[PDB]
Amino acid sequence: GQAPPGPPASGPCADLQSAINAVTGGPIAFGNDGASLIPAAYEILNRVADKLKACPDARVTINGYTDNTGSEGINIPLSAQRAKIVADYLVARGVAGDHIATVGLGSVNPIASNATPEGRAKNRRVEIVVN
Repeated sequence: GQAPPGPPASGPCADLQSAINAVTGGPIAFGNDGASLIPAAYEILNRVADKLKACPDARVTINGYTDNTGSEGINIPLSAQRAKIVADYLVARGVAGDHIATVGLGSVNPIASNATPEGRAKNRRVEIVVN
């Protein structure tokens, strides 16, 4: 396997966000059972957790998003849950879940056409930003 990161000397990260967005290449898409992320996302997420381990002084915010198709009062708890799924998975990689924040915004800002299930699938995403 891989060995734990060597001891730092200077600052660990100037801005871990640049490492996270580079690894993710985008937001986290969901699908399959719906309450699960895409199989390819886990692969990317494992790579994200790696960076978190490489930067234990960093806190991450996992904000969940969904489309405005369902009820907003229902969308919010959902978005938060999907966000938690990601947070949980990171913990399983050794990442401190206490330094991981989960936010559910429901349907606040769509990015794709709701007229299509395809675009709707983009409106429902999870994003990881460094706090």
